[PDB]
Amino acid sequence: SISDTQVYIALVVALIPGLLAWRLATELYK
Amino acid sequence: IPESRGQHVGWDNFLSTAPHPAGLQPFFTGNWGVYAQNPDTAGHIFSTS
Amino acid sequence: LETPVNASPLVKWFINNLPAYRPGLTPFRRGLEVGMAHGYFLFGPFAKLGPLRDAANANLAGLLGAIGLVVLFTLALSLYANSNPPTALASVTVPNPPDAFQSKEGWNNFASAFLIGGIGGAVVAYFLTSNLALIQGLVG
Amino acid sequence: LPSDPRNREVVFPAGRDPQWGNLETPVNASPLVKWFINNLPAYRPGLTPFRRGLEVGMAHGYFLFGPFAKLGPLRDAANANLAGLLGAIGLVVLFTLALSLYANSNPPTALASVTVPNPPDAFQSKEGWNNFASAFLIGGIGGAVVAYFLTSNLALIQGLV
Amino acid sequence: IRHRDAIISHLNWVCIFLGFHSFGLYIHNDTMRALGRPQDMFSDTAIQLQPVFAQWVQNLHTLAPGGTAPNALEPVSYAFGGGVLAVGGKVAMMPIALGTADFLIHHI
Amino acid sequence: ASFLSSIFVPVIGWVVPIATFSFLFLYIERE
Amino acid sequence: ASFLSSIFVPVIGWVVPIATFSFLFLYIERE
Amino acid sequence: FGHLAIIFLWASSLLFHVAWQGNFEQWIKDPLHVRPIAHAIWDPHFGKP
Ligand code: CLA
Ligand code: CLA
Ligand code: CLA
Ligand code: CLA
Ligand code: CLA
Ligand SMILES: CC1=C(/C=C/C(C)=C/C=C/C(C)=C/C=C/C=C(C)/C=C/C=C(C)/C=C/C2=C(C)CCCC2(C)C)C(C)(C)CCC1
Ligand SMILES: CC1=C(/C=C/C(C)=C/C=C/C(C)=C/C=C/C=C(C)/C=C/C=C(C)/C=C/C2=C(C)CCCC2(C)C)C(C)(C)CCC1
Ligand SMILES: CC1=C(/C=C/C(C)=C/C=C/C(C)=C/C=C/C=C(C)/C=C/C=C(C)/C=C/C2=C(C)CCCC2(C)C)C(C)(C)CCC1
Repeated sequence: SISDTQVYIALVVALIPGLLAWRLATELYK
Repeated sequence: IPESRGQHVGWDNFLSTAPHPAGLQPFFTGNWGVYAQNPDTAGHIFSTS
Repeated sequence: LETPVNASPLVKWFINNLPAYRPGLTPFRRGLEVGMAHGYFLFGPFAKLGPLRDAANANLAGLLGAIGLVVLFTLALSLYANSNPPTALASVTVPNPPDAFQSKEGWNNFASAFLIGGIGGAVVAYFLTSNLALIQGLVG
Repeated sequence: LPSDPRNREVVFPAGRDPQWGNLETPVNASPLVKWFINNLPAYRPGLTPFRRGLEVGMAHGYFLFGPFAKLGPLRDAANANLAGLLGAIGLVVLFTLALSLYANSNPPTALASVTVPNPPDAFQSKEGWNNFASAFLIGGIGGAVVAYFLTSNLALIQGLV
Repeated sequence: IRHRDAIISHLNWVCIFLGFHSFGLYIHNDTMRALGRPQDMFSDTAIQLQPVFAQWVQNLHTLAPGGTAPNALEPVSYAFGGGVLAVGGKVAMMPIALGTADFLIHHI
Repeated sequence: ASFLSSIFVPVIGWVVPIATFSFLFLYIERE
Repeated sequence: ASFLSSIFVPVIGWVVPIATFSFLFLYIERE
Repeated sequence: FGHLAIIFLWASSLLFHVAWQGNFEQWIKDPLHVRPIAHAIWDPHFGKP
């Protein structure tokens, strides 16, 4: 499989849409 | 009566041990003569088996 | 209407002496006896009916389960507290509410003492069921 | 990443009075941060002053089991976790003094920042700070026992989960 | 008709109480066998639910000849006790033994 | 790194609905 | 009787300054 | 744009759960008998059989 290191890169990169999804879903109103 | 037969029954083991090997099944079925089976004989040395 | 179940004086005397309704108690004191009571028996169905009930850690399976569900109730008390709760009812067996169950501040005091008592009630049930032969040597 | 979008700003001043010494920044008034700080148990609406110090004591008494038990002098012995329990309980008591010492000195009134628009009204009286101090000792000792109970058998909870 | 709210809502509770504690013991046993946990089931082997109050009444109606009705010879039927009465090869009636599966389906 | 299943699945099983439902219940019941 | 070091040194190390400083802080801040 | 970005986040978990938990490189060697793998089970409620 993939290495143990590469899983943590995928988790940190996944915070970038996780932050932007929180910005879009709150710009669309409450 | 179990202490009379050399058989210790205290607060620790009275919920585990039964006074009769029949054990309350002849009570509700009406076969109460099981409770009057083989008594302590005429050679019963007290507090022994 | 009015029956010998909702209004017999044996039952009126009982329900007016539960810690939810006993007069003259701080809401910390009310949640303290309610917590210790409900933390005591809820050790029961986790320890002797749980998934690891035959193992050597059977009573510890019941301790972490019962503590871990008092924490779930304590959230639900604080969820009911923080929701601006409506004022409590007054039945035919209890003519008045205990006056600490209408403010948000009073349910928060009730919520914490449930957690303090509910954990302690589960630990003492873990202490008494793991030390059965201790007690029956202190008795016989 | 244009915000409103080529325009406008965020450092509008505090309460629209620029002559006050404070500003509204994305660390001051971003509504996830303002919602967080207003709902810590020091600041949450609807709490007894005994109720406020009860959560604050359970939180601060919890992690202070940590650095004593894993960095203290007895950290290789059989009493490695009991040395962290007596150090954590022994230092909540040093904080229970400092709360009672602060409370009895006729303490000043609490501030009102920009992320928290009011002090929680229980922090202006000597009797108010004393209930916060009595709760902190109860919750601080209890919060260190439950840290002692979990870490002393880490193999057991992981097997029981 | 005065207390018809007390009749229905106390009957509404029992229908709900019997729904979980009788049918949910099948859903419990569906899941424990599917999860490969046969020792956690409500069966004759793992967790007994023996019908004590109907295993007792069969033992009274088995022992009624000679006892509480001395004039009979065999019981009122062989469904309670007695023996196996074969007619040719096929069984006419055999003693019906109640167990854990018979506890669940009588409470369904 | 298969131990991340032990820390993401209980959070999504337990912590995610508890944090969501306790937010939504206090949001729908908000004057 | 060398065990008196175990009971005088922690009192003078811990208890004596805690009792002194908590008296003096409440005395200098006293209207 | 919100429903469109669910689709790419969905299709990325198909790639990641196969690269990390599936047997794609073992499936290249013989696709006619090697049986593919979607993801892995972490279920605490499982019994040992
Ligand atoms: C002159 C007075 C004095 C005395 C008697 C001590 C005594 C001690 N220090 Mg020390 N220390 C002192 C001054 C003093 N210190 C000063 C001035 C400093 C600042 C430079 C330090 C900084 C220091 C550090 C950084 C550390 C010590 C540690 C220790 C302990 C080493 C033995 C051991 O393994 O702990 C075994 C015993 C325990 C782990 C716990 C014992 C129980 C505690 C002390 C109190 C329990 C509750 C108490 C009864 C009530 C509340 C406390 C009370 C004072 C209000 C020992 C208790 C070590 C230690 O363990 O600290 C906790 C440590 O890490 N000291
Ligand atoms: C998808 C999320 C999820 C996860 C990760 C689990 C995980 C588990 N379930 Mg489960 N369950 C779930 C969903 C989930 N469940 C759902 C949706 C249902 C409803 C159908 C159930 C119904 C269910 C039952 C009926 C039972 C379990 C049980 C178990 C445990 C089996 C392992 C064992 O032997 O326990 C060993 C571990 C313990 C006995 C105690 C562990 C410590 C507990 C979990 C918490 C301790 C305190 C905690 C840290 C703080 C408070 C709790 C917090 C959530 C607020 C395991 C922890 C069994 C069990 O033991 O439950 C307690 C059990 O009897 N589950
Ligand atoms: C399979 C289909 C089905 C099911 C499940 C039900 C269920 C129910 N009907 Mg019903 N009904 C049905 C078909 C069904 N009906 C049909 C086809 C008709 C048309 C004529 C009716 C007409 C009808 C009427 C007219 C009445 C009912 C009533 C009832 C209730 C009886 C109480 C009870 O047993 O609840 C207990 C629940 C169960 C037995 C379901 C099993 C649930 C398990 C045990 C627990 C759930 C698992 C888990 C914990 C879930 C959480 C997971 C988590 C992740 C969310 C219950 C809600 C009566 C009622 O409400 O009064 C009591 C009533 O008056 N129904
Ligand atoms: C929507 C897409 C999606 C779905 C359904 C799943 C499904 C699953 N993942 Mg996975 N995953 C995905 C994308 C997805 N993955 C991506 C992109 C990554 C890289 C960051 C991962 C990284 C990952 C790890 C590291 C692990 C899982 C695990 C799991 C399993 C348990 C659930 C869990 O703990 O989630 C874990 C969730 C995350 C780590 C973060 C979620 C990331 C996506 C992008 C969020 C999507 C949110 C969604 C769009 C919101 C809409 C909700 C909808 C109801 C409207 C399950 C098979 C666990 C497993 O295999 O257990 C055996 C496990 O350990 N996933
Ligand atoms: C000022 C004089 C003085 C000084 C500096 C010391 C110094 C010391 N003594 Mg000692 N001692 C003295 C006089 C003095 N002694 C006298 C007169 C007695 C007889 C009562 C003792 C009996 C004594 C015992 C029994 C022990 C010590 C111990 C110690 C050591 C640790 C400190 C301690 O616990 O104090 C202990 C202090 C007392 C028991 C009482 C103090 C008595 C004097 C008269 C008080 C002086 C106060 C001073 C004048 C106030 C001014 C303060 C200044 C800053 C302005 C240290 C070497 C301990 C030791 O050796 O540990 C290894 C120990 O066990 N001492
Ligand atoms: C720091 C660090 C770390 C950590 C991190 C983490 C742990 C992460 C996680 C991750 C995660 C946790 C992620 C998340 C994500 C999320 C997402 C990505 C989301 C998405 C969503 C969406 C898409 C949305 C949508 C929507 C909208 C838009 C609207 C409304 C509706 C809805 C909601 C549906 C590690 C360890 C690695 C390493 C070291 C460093
Ligand atoms: C029989 C009967 C009845 C009754 C029932 C019930 C009601 C029961 C219950 C019971 C129970 C349910 C009990 C409980 C108890 C409890 C207890 C006994 C506990 C104890 C505890 C403790 C002691 C704790 C402590 C602590 C704390 C609090 C905290 C800290 C820690 C500690 C641990 C120290 C009735 C009347 C209805 C009817 C008739 C019959
Ligand atoms: C913001 C944030 C953060 C931070 C956070 C933290 C880190 C926290 C901490 C945490 C902690 C700090 C925790 C705590 C908790 C607590 C607890 C868990 C407690 C418990 C307690 C108890 C359970 C006790 C009880 C008791 C009492 C009270 C009395 C009597 C006795 C007893 C024992 C019963 C992070 C970084 C993530 C990132 C970003 C965001």
